[PDB]
Amino acid sequence: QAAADRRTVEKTWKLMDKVVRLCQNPKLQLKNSPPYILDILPDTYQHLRLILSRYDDNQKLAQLSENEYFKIYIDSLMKKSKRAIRLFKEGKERMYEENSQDRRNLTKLSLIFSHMLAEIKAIFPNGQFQGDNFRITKADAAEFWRKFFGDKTIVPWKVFRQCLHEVHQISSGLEAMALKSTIDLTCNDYISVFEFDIFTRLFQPWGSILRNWNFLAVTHPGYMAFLTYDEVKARLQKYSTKPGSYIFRLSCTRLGQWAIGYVTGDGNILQTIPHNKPLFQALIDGSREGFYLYPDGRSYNPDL
Ligand SMILES: COc1ccc2c(c1CC(=O)O)Oc1c(ccc(OC)c1CC(=O)N1[C@H](c3cc([N+](=O)[O-])cc(OC)c3OCC(=O)O)N(C)C(=O)[C@@H]1C)C2(C)C
Ligand SMILES: [Ca+2]
Ligand SMILES: [Mg+2]
Repeated sequence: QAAADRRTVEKTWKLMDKVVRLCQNPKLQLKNSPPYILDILPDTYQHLRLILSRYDDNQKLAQLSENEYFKIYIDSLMKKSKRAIRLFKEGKERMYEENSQDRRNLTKLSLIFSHMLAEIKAIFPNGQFQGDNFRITKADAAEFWRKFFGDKTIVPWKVFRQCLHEVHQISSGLEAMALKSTIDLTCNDYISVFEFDIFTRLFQPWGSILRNWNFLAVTHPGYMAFLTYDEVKARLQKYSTKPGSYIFRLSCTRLGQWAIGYVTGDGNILQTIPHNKPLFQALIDGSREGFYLYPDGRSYNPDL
């Protein structure tokens, strides 16, 4: 990666501006709903400008431009922006078909940008690098990170996987790639300490984390990945005559937290945020109470 000096950061700004203009095409009919690329990219520009304002002399800019996380961040922001641009150039009119694979790929990129914004705000809070001081929520997960990586803010996927393998083995390439897509929110082949904190919060406890991840995010019909509150209500409408139908999902606005949606006996659709217990225990309890019976409306309800 190149040094993340001012010129390189400004080059990234110009690419992000082109993505914004591409996404303002009136034929796109883009809905103001998270992740909303037309808010995320300006917000990213604003936070990057804040960072530069905190590193406002030659020696400070030197430190910033050679910070390993920041160099990787800017390189990855530039690559995803070029990808977005290329998507429009190759998609042509297919970009305006709402359910085309091209538009689906735009939605994927909008999610990636949303995650990248959350990451940079977590690592440079108020524009100052704090990655070496980042506090991992789960103490046992924190001990793994510190043992193998110390105060590092970011690690290549290959290195991360090799260390994780020492604690939880992974033999399947399919499993490894699925795990990478869960952990590596920014899809840049690096695991940040922020991405590690989100993963270990969601799939706690740490001692069984691969089992928990498999049970919830791999082999569970109820798992819907990232959805908005409105999208949960809309998807569960078709199950409104099957009380006990339920799904669980992630919020791109509040990373690291699960939400559940279910159909009541009356046919109403309710949503709830489980607290102070791992999701799989909240599903166990909700099933034994008769609320969570049919994940995605299906008749097979996994048991843990
Ligand atoms: C993984 O997801 C999480 C995780 C944590 C939170 C979440 C969400 C929802 C999201 O991110 O999707 O959300 C908020 C939170 C803190 C503040 C906050 O905003 C200022 C919210 C947003 C909120 O409460 N919503 C309520 C809403 C949403 C849900 N539900 O998604 O499960 C349940 C609700 O109550 C049971 C609820 O409140 C409406 C009501 O009670 O009638 N309704 C309608 C809305 O339209 C929004 C979405 C916390 C608590 C930190
Ligand atoms: Ca990443
Ligand atoms: Mg803003």
